Amino acid sequence: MERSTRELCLNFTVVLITVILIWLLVRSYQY
Amino acid sequence: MEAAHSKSTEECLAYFGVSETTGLTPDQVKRHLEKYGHNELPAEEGKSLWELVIEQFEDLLVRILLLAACISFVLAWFEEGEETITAFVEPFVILLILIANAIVGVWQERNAENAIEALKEYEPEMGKVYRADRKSVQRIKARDIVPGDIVEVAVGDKVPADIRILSIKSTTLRVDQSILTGESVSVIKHTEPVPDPRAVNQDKKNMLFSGTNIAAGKALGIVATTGVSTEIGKIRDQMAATEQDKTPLQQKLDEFGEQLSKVISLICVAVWLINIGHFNDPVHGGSWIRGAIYYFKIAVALAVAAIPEGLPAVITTCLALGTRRMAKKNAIVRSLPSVETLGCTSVICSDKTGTLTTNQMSVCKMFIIDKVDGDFCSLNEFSITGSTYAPEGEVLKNDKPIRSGQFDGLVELATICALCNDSSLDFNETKGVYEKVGEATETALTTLVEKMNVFNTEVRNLSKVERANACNSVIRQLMKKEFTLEFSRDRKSMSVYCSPAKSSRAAVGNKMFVKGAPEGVIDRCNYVRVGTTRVPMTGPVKEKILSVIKEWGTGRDTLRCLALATRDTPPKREEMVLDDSSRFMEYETDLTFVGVVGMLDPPRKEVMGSIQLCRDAGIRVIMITGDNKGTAIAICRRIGIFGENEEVADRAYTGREFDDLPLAEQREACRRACCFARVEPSHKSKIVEYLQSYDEITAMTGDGVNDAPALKKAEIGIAMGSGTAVAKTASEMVLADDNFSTIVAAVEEGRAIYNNMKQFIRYLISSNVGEVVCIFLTAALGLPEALIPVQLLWVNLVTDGLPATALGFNPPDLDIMDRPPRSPKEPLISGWLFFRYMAIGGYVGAATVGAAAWWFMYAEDGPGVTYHQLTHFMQCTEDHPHFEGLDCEIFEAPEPMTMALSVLVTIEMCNALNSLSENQSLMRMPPWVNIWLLGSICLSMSLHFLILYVDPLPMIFKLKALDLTQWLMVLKISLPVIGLDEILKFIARNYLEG
Amino acid sequence: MEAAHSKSTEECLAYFGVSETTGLTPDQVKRHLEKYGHNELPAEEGKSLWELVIEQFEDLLVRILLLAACISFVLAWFEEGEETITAFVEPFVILLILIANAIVGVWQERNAENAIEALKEYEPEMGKVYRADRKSVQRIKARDIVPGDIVEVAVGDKVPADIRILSIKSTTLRVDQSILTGESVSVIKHTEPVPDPRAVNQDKKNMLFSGTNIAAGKALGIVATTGVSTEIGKIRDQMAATEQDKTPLQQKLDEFGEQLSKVISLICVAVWLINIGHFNDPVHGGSWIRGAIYYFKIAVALAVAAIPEGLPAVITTCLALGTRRMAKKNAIVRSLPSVETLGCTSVICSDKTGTLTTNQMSVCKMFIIDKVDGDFCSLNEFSITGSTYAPEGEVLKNDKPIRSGQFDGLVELATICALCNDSSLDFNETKGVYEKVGEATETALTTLVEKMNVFNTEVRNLSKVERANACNSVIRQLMKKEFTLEFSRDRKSMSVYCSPAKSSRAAVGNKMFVKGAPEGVIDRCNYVRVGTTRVPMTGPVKEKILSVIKEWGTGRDTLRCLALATRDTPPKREEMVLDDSSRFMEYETDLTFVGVVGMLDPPRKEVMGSIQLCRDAGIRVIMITGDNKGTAIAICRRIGIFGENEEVADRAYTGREFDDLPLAEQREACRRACCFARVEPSHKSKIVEYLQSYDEITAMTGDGVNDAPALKKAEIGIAMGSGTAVAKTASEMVLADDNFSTIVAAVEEGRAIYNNMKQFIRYLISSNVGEVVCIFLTAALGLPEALIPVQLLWVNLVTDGLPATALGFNPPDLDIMDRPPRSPKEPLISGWLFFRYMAIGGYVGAATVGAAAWWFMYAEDGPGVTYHQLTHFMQCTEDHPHFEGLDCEIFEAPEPMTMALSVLVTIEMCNALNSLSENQSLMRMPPWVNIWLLGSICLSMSLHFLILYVDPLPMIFKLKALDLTQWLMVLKISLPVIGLDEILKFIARNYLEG
Ligand SMILES: [Mg+2]
Ligand SMILES: [Mg+2]
Ligand SMILES: [Mg+2]
Ligand SMILES: [Mg+2]
Ligand code: NA
Ligand code: NA
Repeated sequence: MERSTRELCLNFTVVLITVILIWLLVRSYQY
Repeated sequence: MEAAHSKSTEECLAYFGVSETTGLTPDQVKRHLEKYGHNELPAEEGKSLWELVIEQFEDLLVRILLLAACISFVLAWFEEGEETITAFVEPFVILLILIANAIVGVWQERNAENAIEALKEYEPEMGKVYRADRKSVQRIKARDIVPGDIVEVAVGDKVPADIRILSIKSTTLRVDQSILTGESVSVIKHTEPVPDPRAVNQDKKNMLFSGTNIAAGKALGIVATTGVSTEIGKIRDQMAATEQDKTPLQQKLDEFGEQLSKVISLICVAVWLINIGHFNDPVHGGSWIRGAIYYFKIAVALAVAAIPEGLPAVITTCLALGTRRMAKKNAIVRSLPSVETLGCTSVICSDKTGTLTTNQMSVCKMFIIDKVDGDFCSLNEFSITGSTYAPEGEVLKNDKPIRSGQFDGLVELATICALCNDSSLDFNETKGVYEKVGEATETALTTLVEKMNVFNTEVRNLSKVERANACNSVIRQLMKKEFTLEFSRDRKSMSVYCSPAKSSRAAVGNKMFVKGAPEGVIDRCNYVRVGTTRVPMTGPVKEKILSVIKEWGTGRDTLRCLALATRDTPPKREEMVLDDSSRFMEYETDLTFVGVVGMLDPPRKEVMGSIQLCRDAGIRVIMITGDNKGTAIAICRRIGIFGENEEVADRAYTGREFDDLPLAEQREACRRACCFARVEPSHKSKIVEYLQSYDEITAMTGDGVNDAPALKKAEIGIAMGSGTAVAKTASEMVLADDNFSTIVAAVEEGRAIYNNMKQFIRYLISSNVGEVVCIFLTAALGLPEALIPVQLLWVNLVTDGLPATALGFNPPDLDIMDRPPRSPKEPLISGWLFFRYMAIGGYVGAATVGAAAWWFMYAEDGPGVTYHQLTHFMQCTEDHPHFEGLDCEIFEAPEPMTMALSVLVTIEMCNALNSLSENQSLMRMPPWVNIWLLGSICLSMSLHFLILYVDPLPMIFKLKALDLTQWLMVLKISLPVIGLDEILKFIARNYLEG
Repeated sequence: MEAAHSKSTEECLAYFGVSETTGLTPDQVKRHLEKYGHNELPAEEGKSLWELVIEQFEDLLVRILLLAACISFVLAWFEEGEETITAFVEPFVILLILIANAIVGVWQERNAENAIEALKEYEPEMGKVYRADRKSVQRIKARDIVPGDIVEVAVGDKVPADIRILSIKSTTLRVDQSILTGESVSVIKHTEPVPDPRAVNQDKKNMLFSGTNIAAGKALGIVATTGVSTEIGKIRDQMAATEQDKTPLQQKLDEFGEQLSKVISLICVAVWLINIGHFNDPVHGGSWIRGAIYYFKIAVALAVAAIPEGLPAVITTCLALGTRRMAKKNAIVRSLPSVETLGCTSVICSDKTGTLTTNQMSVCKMFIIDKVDGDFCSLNEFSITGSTYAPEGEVLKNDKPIRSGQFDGLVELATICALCNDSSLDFNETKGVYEKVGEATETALTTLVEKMNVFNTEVRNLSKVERANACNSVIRQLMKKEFTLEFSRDRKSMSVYCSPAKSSRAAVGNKMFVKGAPEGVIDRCNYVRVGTTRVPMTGPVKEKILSVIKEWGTGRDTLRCLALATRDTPPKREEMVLDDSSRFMEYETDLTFVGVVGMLDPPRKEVMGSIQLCRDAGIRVIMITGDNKGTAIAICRRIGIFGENEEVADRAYTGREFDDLPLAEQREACRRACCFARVEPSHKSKIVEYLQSYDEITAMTGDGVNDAPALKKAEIGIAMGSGTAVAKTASEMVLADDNFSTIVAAVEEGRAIYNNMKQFIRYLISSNVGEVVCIFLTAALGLPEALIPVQLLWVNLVTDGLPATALGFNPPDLDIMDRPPRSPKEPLISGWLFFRYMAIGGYVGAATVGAAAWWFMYAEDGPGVTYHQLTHFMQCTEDHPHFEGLDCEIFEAPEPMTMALSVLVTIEMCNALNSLSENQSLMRMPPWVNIWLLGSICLSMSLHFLILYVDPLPMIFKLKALDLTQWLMVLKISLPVIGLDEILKFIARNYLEG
């Protein structure tokens, strides 16, 4: 079975997402 | 139902409305299934993603840091309301970095719990029920049992649900209720009703409680209650934490990690203390409030990033992954802590038949008496072709096929085989193959007769199904098997009494047929049948028979052969008492030898090499066989347990011979004994005992009920996948395929797993040491903070996020099975290992602060250039008769910080490659061996460049993108970590071999 | 050049090298043309298609919506990531939709720009230049002017480039530099050099700045700078946003949309707000947070389509396409706000000559004295044939052609005409027609002499060019025009002083020739020439003359006729002072009457009807003419300004008469006056002013310099296309053809455009109120959402995309020119109108949620069928003792959604057909009247069918293709909108007429 690849994608998106929410969140106080 | 013990057997059959012959009907099945539900416990809720993240944010330090970052932001307004942006954004950064650093943890624990759980998937609980579909027994999932259907249980079975005893098929029934009643001793049962309905469990001696074991016998019964209604199900809604023990590895790891936790904390308070003389400084609003807070944050942050967190979790994660791998290879890990032990295995006692061999029983050879004349003794040897239970083959004499029917000796021979049999053949249609119905020994016998056809009966005009027992049927047509004097180990044989079919008034026409070990059967022979005649058993005749038996049992086929005999004048049908086994040998005397069948079950192909592998691994294998001492030794030679020519007189014992030794000598025997033949069930236990008294870690095979004691006794209990449920529950591991080779694989997995755990540890511990020598080296030498809280916690989120978890996919190390078994005494982290940890750790730390100091002291093509006294960077605003064209505000340049970060991260990816093998060079174990890791290195470097080039990010992160030259410097400063560890590896490899 | 003001006249002529007689050479032309560039400003770039798209992607709402559409999806893969397909594609469709939304937006603003800039194409800036090509003046594009060439400017001209004054032809030169200098008063200019080169514009009194007007005079000069080097050019690189005003109508509309916006906001966050007790539904994964997001998406997805964004832009759309049509009908709209006014036009003051008439001047009739005997007085009346300026026609007496040279009176008559003349004729070869060279009045006179030929000179043997001035030349061969005492309105006449040719010693031979209004000319006569004789002027003679003049001026030809007289004994050549006009009448006395020329300029054919059309529109027409009172009234009667018989004693005033009224009486005179004769320039302003005092919207024609003030005062200033550029810059609209009829057409268009503006509004507002009550009705009756966001925004992209824009092609309404002028006071959206918007609006919404309700409550041939309590669909999974064979998951059926959408869309097409006329029935105004809209209907339905039938689509859109029967239900539910509006229309049309 091995959910191996799902493990690297999820840990690539959790640090992708929280960086996207940094671009976003910084600008909602910039304006 | 309710109080089914109080009711009578019929009152129960009635209540549900079913006969103990029909079983349930597909209707009632679906009805009960809906009225009652599946036979199981309620699949518990569990926990939510939301909840676990919250529970993560319950750390003092986590709270502390986050609270102090709120206060220092709330004091970013009062003294000088200047430009903030980043000073507001910091708190929101931290809590998001932390959030994502906790989410990752859930993924780990989910993954952990998952694999562990997913093992039960490999070994589901079954049951024997009678239903409407077919007439015979149907094996099903226990969860698919409806309270009401008829159940059958036998020796070694686990009770699928609460049953009311219908009919005891054996003469006595015994049950191990230990799991519930507590009582170790097996309790007897009956089929009568128990009076008091207000009675207790121990009193319900007509009931069988789900989760109990059948110690001895066979019984029929009707399901009373299932699910939570069960006497066991009503106790599993009691205790939630039915496991409170720590494997001595986690215990030592929680000890070590706790030692770091303490030191890390001290030199974490130290950082906040060696900065008191800077609480007052202007750059902190000139207040002991903001002063003691800008360093308090640094303190708590370092601590949060450097305290080795879920160190126990590393074992949990590692056991998780090992587990699934072992199961993939047909090694079902019952008990988790066992795996740790599995590595340290030093002895394996395996059974021969079925584990070392296939148990694909077939008769190869057989002889009868040809001609006897004083000293002249000729044998009629035959070979039979085809090793499958299939009645397809031929009987050859001197390499030419013959008609066995044309040999009177063979007619009797085949007669005895068909009538001394309790097993038979069955042609499967779905599979399209013939298969056994009873013991393999007896089934091989059945097949023999079907090939011989001593009566030239038809075969080709018979369906594949009728073929199955054709010639056997015929043989039974002639004689009437009256009764059987079954086998006993005390005499090593068995017999049947038979009367002719076509006989009215016969006083002398009854015959006894004997089958058993050659040894004793031959001794109870005074006549040697010659075709149809009979002569006296001379000494020479007995000699010729024996030598051929010896030949075959010692040959390169190591055959297990049986002697066949008849008694022509059997004692009176009445003089015979069919109770005491002690009188059977007395009836089975005054015999006429007929012939001998030699039969074969070949060793598994793999066994040969698997054994060799254990030799290499320094693991002693001990064979335990039911063959005689002769054949037993032969087999050991044949499979490499013994050399071709080496001496074995003191390395192979029979049960008897063992018992004849005094206790001191028996202990002595086990230190070098490799073969045991014809033993008693008790011997397994004693052998283990002795083995333990030498500090050996033992793996012991078993599959029977009387195996349980020794299995529980052993360090690694190994039950056969096809064995008793009693055996399995008492063992720490189950062989899916019953294969000895599998056990050897399992051990290799133990070693391997132990190594991967070391990989993870080295990487975490070392990276954290560096994480601390960094922030301490800057505080000590008074240097400008090379990394700020947000940067450190980010680096933390990447390191312990991608490469670390990608280490979970490290291939097995090399020397793995060329080492002696590890001692379960040796400590986890050795002194050398700790030196290794410090060296590397300390080096990354110094390499980080030196990366920052490179942009100042030795600043090439960049500002600063303050070769000296970069140390005292506080007396810049005030005491500036030392500044030369240098702005004080440069100590806040986003370049040194970007140096530090851009080196620490790179050095971690390097260190990750160092953690492929525990000792083996990257030239002997190339980096592209773990592609997962290599992919993780890419993603990590993706994130770094992005946090540096996407304009909003580098700003809030206090970072500025670096030039190609400075990147080359990063490499020129990181890459020597590979070389350092490489040196250390070469020292650990060539100077400290083990 | 540089600082040409500091340089002398020659220093400039030199610097470029050109004589102020030669002008520039084709070589020098091409050269400077490349060395300097075309005389104009650098065409601005503006922005790019994509660059503006992004700008639209900046809304609070577009952000918020396009955010919580990805927040929702991230909480979809990572919280409970089940089967998604549509869940991922939704956000990636919202943006795709929004992209195609802006594309329409930008397209419309492009089209709005195009029409606007395309107006300057109609009225190109010209210049008068002297060059090498020809000897006379050359009229060219101002852009084709190279700094260096010689420029001539005159009264009423725009200065084409920055010019250095060479030579002032008139006696003084006045210039209106208001536009740059800010000084309102006209400044005098000179040809001398201004000292300081570092001086200011206001001081450069020898310069003429491009963009300025010649207030009075004529001058010659040389171009210094052009393009961006200009003193105006360097200022046009200053302000880009010069639209710092908005019509009181735009505001009245932005105010209304702002109100709706506010209400659309309230009943939008009330939709989400009232939906809290549904945040925890199982289909929401039971999440306060997931529920908030989902309903929060609906709220904002409303706003984005519900709030009317481009209302202020719709006004502009209209004006754009209105202006364009107007210009196509020869009415160039200088001022954009003006169009809105143009509708409300209540009064038009038009000049007669050239605007009401063709100004195709020609002499029809003429008389001279036949015989006088005391009380007997006979006239010699003649008619001339041919109304063209062509010298081709014949002089009849009593319908019989005669030889005019045979009548002495006529000889002198023609002499006076040829010598009291400053104009002449010219035969054009290209056109092959004769054309005037000077004032029409005078040229018509030249034509008369050419037709008469009082000397029987040759004609036929002369080229078509020599014929032009033949006889005229002859008459000049006889007399020598010494000087002329030019015309002054204070005496209504003019004269020349002539000496004979071959005659030196003739102190008694010189004559004075007078021509002017019969009135005063006749009164300064004491003799009446009879052929070659003279007699005294008696009372009866004067009476015969005057009666004939009256007859002609009042007849069905309304001739404007002049009297021709001579002074036989003129005062001495020296006794006369030629400076003061006051002394001229004194000279022109003691005269001999010769004869009278009666001349015609016919009224334009269309004028007649146009006036009628004005009567119908409730718009009053005021004729201003230079004729005497009598003829003026005559003309008015003749063109229908007055009734054939009606009394007009108080509706016609002369300049004089008006001035003799006191101020209060004057104001009174304007309220009913319709004819003004012989007025001063000032009377235009005063008239306007009084008309303003009655709240009239006045249109005022003008063409001369002294017209500017009144043109600026009037609400609609209308300059003639053939007039001074000063009049044009002062006015709001230019008559390409100078046709009075064109003005009327311009007003009609004004009314029409207001209507189309009404159309657009109704449709937009209404459809939107619908789009809201739809989503509020389903949220208030708690129904299963009739529409989802992706559906809504799709409908929005179509509705405000194809039908809405196609309405811009609506033909003009019907009662358009039969009502009285709209008051600029009455509001845009009236009470009745609002009620009309709500009705249709609130209806389509009801019909959309009903369309879904029908698939449930009244569900025919379809599932649901839940007659009641479809309301509480949330308590279906939980409280299901009410369900009867109904799967709860039906509330997410792809059918009720396909109803709502498939209904809303069809009702919008219907509503668009309601928006063909503001009040007129589809039977009075057939739907096949706007083919473009009809075409938009097809395409809109083409997209709808396709989004239901091409498999990828209906899936992503939560839609299933419906059956022909259910389509009939759609119709049976949409089409009653047609009827509803039709009802309301019939109400306004028959009950609230106006
Ligand atoms: Mg760490
Ligand atoms: Mg066995
Ligand atoms: Mg809309
Ligand atoms: Mg005029
Ligand atoms: Na054990
Ligand atoms: Na005006």
